[PDB]
Amino acid sequence: VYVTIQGSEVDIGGTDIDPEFMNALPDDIRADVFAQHVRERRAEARLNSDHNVHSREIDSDFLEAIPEDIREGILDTEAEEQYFAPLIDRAGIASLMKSVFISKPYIQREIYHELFYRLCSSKQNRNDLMNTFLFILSEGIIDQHSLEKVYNIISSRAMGHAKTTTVRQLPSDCTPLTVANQTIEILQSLIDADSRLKYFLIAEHDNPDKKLRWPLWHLFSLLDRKLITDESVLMDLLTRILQVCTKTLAVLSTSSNGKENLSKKFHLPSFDEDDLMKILSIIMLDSCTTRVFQQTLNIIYNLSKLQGCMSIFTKHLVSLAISIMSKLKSALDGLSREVGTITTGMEINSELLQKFTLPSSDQAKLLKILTTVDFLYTHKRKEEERNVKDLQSLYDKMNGGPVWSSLSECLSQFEKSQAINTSATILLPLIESLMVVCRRSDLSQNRNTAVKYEDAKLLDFSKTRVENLFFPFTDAHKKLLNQMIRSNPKLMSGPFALLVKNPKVLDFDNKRYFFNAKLKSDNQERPKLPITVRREQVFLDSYRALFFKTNDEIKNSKLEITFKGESGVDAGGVTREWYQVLSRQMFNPDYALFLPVPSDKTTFHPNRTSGINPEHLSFFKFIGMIIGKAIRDQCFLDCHFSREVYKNILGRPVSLKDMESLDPDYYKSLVWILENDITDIIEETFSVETDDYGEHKVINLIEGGKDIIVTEANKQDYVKKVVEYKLQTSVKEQMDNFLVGFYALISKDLITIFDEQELELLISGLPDIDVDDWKNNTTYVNYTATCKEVSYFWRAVRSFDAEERAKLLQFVTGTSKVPLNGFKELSGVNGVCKFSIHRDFGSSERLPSSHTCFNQLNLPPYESYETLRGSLLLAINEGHEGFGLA
Repeated sequence: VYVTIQGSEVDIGGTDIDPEFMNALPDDIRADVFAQHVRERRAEARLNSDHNVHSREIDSDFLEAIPEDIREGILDTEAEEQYFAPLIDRAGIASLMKSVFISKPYIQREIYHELFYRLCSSKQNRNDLMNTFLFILSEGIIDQHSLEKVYNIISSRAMGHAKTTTVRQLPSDCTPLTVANQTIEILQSLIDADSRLKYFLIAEHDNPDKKLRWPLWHLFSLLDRKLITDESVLMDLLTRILQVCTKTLAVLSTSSNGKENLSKKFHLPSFDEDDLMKILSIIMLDSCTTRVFQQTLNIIYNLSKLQGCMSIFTKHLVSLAISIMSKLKSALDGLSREVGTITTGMEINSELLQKFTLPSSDQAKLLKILTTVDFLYTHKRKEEERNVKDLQSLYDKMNGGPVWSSLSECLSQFEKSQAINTSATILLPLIESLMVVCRRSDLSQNRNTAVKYEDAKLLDFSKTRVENLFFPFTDAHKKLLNQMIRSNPKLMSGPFALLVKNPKVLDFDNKRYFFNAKLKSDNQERPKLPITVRREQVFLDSYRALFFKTNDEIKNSKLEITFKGESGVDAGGVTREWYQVLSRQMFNPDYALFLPVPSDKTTFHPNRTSGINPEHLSFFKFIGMIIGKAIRDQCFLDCHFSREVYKNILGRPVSLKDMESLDPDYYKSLVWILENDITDIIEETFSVETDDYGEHKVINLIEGGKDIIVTEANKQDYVKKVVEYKLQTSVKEQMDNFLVGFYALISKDLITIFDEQELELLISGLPDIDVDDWKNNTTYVNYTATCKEVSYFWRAVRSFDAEERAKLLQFVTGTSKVPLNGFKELSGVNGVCKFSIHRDFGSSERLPSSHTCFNQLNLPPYESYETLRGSLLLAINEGHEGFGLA
C-alpha cells in the first residue's frame, strides 16, 4: 500500500507516481526524484485546471509528516515560490563570484565552499551559481583576453550595471588556469556534497548547439581545450564531476524501461558520435593518469548503459587502436634493428628509447584502449553473460597481428643480445597489452597438443587470431619472460597474472618463489605445538602424540618439539632430522601402509592394499599433512612415491608408461594388449582381476567390466582401466585422506600450478648430477659416444640447467634422485641396471622416449643440435599426452 522514499511512508495508492520504476533506485535517488515530481505536479495542481484526485496535494499527511526537507522542498518553496528566502540578491552572486579571480592557497578556499553550499536551497541562487560557473568555464578561460571580458561582465553585474565599463584590469597574476582550477574545485565540491545540481546539469533548461539547452555540454567543450587537457589536476576534477553526472544519467534510463516520464519530461540528453569521442579522447591524453583513467572508465561504463552507446564506443576504440598500431609497428621495427646492432658498449638511441619509456607513449595508450574494452565487456557481466567470442572479434578487427609479430621479433633480439638497455621491461606495457587480448579468452585444450617440435623462431602472428596467440607467444619467449619475472616477481601479481594459465612456461625456480610467498609467507605468528618423540619410535611417538589434533593449528603453530630420542628441540639439526626421517618411518613395511615400488626398493608406494594396515586412515592422513608442513615450512622428506601419485596429488589423468615401471610384465602384456601382439589373441574377459587374498573376483571395473571382453576393439579401454585401477583404484579411497591431510595443508589451487617432476623436486631436494659419471655408468646402444647426435646431445646435457637436467635424469630414472656412487648403483626394477641409450630409430626425427623400468632411453637420430635440444626439452618437461598418457 505504501512505498518508502529514503525511509518515509506514503500511500502510493492515493498518489500518481508509479513505484515500480522507483524501487529500482537504491532508496536514495528516489528521495530527490520524488521531490521533483512532488513540486512540479503540485504546481500543476495549483495552476492547471482539471486535476484528478490521486494527487490530492499528496495529502497533508505527506506534507506535515513527510521528511522536513521535502516539506520545505514543497511548503517552504511554496511559501517562497512567489522567511529562509534568498540571502543575497543576484548581484551578490556576481560580487561573490569574483572570488575565483583572487588566486589564493587552499584552506582559504573552504569558506567559499561552505558558503556556496549554504547559498543553495534557493532555485534563484542555485540556477544563478551554475550559470555563472558555466559562463566562466565556457566563454572566459580561452585567451586571458577573454578572461578579462568575462571578468568585466561579472564585476559590472556585481554593481548592478550590466552595461560594461571601466575596463577593469585583472590582478595580472590571474591566469585562465587559476580561474579554471578554482571554479572546478568549487563546482566539484557542490556537485559532490549537495544534490540537485546533478539534475540541473543533465536536465534541459530551455534558455542546435545543445549548450544553451543542456548545461552538461559546457563541460564537454572543456574536453577539447588544450588548456584543460594539458593539466592532470583539472582533468581529475572534471572527470570526477562527470563520473557523478553520468552515473545518475544511466540509472534513470535503466529504471524507466517502461514509463519514462523523465526521458519524456527532463528529456534525458542524447549522445552523438562526436560527444562520445570527446570522452574517449581522454584516455589518449598525455595527462591521463591512473586516477583519471579509472574515472574515465567509470564514465564510459555509465554512458555504455545508455542506448546506442556500446556500439559507438566499440567502433571508436577500434579506430583509435588501429590508428595507434601503425606507429607501434614502426617504432618496434626501428628498435628491432637497433637492438640487433648495439654490439657492446653502445646503447639505444635515446630518442628511439623515449617512445617506449615516457608515460605518454603509444604502448601505454594501447594498454589503456585494450583495458577499456576489457572493462566494457567484463565489468559487471557475471562471467557467463560475456560474449567473449564477440570480445575476440573486436581484438581481431584491430589487425594487431603485425604488432604482436613485431613484438615477438623485438623480444627475440633482447634474448640474443648483450645490451645495457636490454631491459625488455620497456616493452612491459606492450607485453601486458597482449595479456588483455587473451585474459578473457578460453585458452583451454589448445595447450593439450604436444608432439609439435621446434617449429618456432619464424612464427608470424599476423593472423593467428586471439585464441591462438597466448600459448605460441609465451612458449616462444619463455626464457625472456622468466628472466623478467626473476627480477620483478610482483609481475605475477599484476600484469603477468595471466601466466598462471600457462604454468608450463613458468620455470621451477620462479614457480617455487611465487608459490611460497603467496601461500606460506601469508601465515606467521605461529604458536607452539611441540611433541616429544623417540628417535626410534619417531612416527608413532609423534602421530599418537596428537593423532586427532586440529588440522589448522598444527600447521599454523610452530613445532618446537622437545623429543626424548636425543637432546634438543631446534637450532642445531634436531628439528630438521625429525622432518627428515619421519616419512622414513611412515613407509615402514611393518605398518604396511606403503610398498617399496615393485620396480625399485629405494622408491616407495602407498601399496595396493595400503588400507590393509590395521591403522591406515590415521596413518595416511598423517603422511598427507606431514608433507604439507615440511613443504610449507621447509626441508625435504625424501621419497619417490610414483608419477601417478604426484598426478593424483594434482588430480590429473594418469599414463600407461607408469605401468612400465609399476608392473613390467603387466605393462608388457598391457602394452601387448593395446598393441605389439593383439589380434584378439590376448582374449580374456574385461575388467581387472580383483585380488582378495588370492581370490580374484575381477570386479566389474566399469558397470559391465566382466560384461565386456578384452577384444581388439575394446583392448584400449580395457588396458586404460586396468592401468587406472592398478594405479589409482588399487589404492582408490585410502589415498583420499592422504589427499585431505595435504590439501588441507597446501590448498589444491596453489598446487595445480606445479606439475609432476616439479612437485617432486619441490618435495625432495633438487639433486645434482656428474656428467662424467654419465659417461662410464652408461651404455651406448647402436651409437658411438661421438657418432654425431650423441656428441652434441652431451652438449645439450651441458647447456641444460639443474632444473632441466634433473628432469632429464627423471626422464630416464623414473622419479628422480641419484643412486649414489656416481649412478653406478643403477637401481632398476630387478634392482640393478645401467643407463641405456637405445637408438630406436623409429622416425628418427620424432620426439624421444624412455623406459625407467630398465633405466632405458630412446634417441631418435635427428640431425640437428637445435632440433634435438627442443625435442629433449619438450619430452623431459612434458608430462601429459607425451611422456604422459600414451
